[PDB]
Amino acid sequence: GTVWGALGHGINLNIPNFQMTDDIDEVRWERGSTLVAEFKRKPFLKSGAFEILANGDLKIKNLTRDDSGTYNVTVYSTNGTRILDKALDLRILE
Amino acid sequence: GTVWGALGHGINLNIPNFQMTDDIDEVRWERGSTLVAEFKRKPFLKSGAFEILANGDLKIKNLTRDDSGTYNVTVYSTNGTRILDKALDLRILE
Repeated sequence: GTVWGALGHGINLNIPNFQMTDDIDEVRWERGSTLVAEFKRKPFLKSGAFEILANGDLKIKNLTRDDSGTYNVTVYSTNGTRILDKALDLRILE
Repeated sequence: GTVWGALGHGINLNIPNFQMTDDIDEVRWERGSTLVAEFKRKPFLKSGAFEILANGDLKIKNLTRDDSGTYNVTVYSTNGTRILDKALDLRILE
């Protein structure tokens, strides 16, 4: 579809034939290679072997030798400021 | 510094000296170049000239010539299933 805007004015690009519900995890808007806006309710998780807790802690379900190594955590405040950055060396008893 | 895990057991990597408050936008866990987990409350927005509405529509606040072109929208359901993928051709009258 084609949408018309005009200089100096604002505009809302409406998602064609769609209704927002709770069964929606993400809405992504891109313009070519540019990511313009993105909404994502559930956290990103590499796999089910992991889960991020309420407090922000990382839970690893079943440890294997592959899980050892250095993990980096970064925390950003509501305004985007990087308030924390720590490296956590996870070693595994075998 | 280092946390110890045991083969076959699970573990919570605790963020060093930190308590979760409402002033936290993002918590990111990485392992090398791998993104392990990520939580982000606020949407991603290229700039203040944009905002994503509740329904998922894209609001471009002030239209300029450089805002015209094709915008691709992609919506995913809760289980990551791509439920929609449209493209709007935004043309701007000068």
